[PDB]
Amino acid sequence: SAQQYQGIYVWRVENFSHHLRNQEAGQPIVLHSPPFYTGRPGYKLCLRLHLQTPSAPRCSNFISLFVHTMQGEFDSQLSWPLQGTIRLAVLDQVEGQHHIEVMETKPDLQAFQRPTVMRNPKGFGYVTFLHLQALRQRGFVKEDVLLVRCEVTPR
Amino acid sequence: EPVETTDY
Repeated sequence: SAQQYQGIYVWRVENFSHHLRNQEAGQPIVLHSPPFYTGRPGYKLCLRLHLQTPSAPRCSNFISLFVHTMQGEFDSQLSWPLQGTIRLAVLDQVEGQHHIEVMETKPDLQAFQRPTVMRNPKGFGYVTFLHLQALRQRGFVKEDVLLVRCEVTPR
Repeated sequence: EPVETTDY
């Protein structure tokens, strides 16, 4: 039902410059978000964000962003696998020119099953979600905060 | 892209 997808999560990544300075020094960055529910009842999800190093083959200096399913309170009353459309965004806090990727679920992927551990090791998303030079040029980071949004809509 | 990746 529609109420199972009514949630929208905005991940506030504070002190972004700290991660950036470490990334510039050649440190991979990986961040794990708080959990959120697509609805009540609904699916429990979390996000994983990477800053790839300046020398990573094929994806140097990118933000990578992946969605992971989790074991949630409502799981017994949900259909599985999770099916729908997932919208991932980095938000423009002033001009509304968000960077948005839209992706449909795939029912045959482990990432959309209910995991047998608390957090699914398999996630789904973009290795090359947003390049750090594009993030800088657009000025998405305001007061050292990056906003990452995740919305799920039904089929 | 998008793709499934593994993060233990």
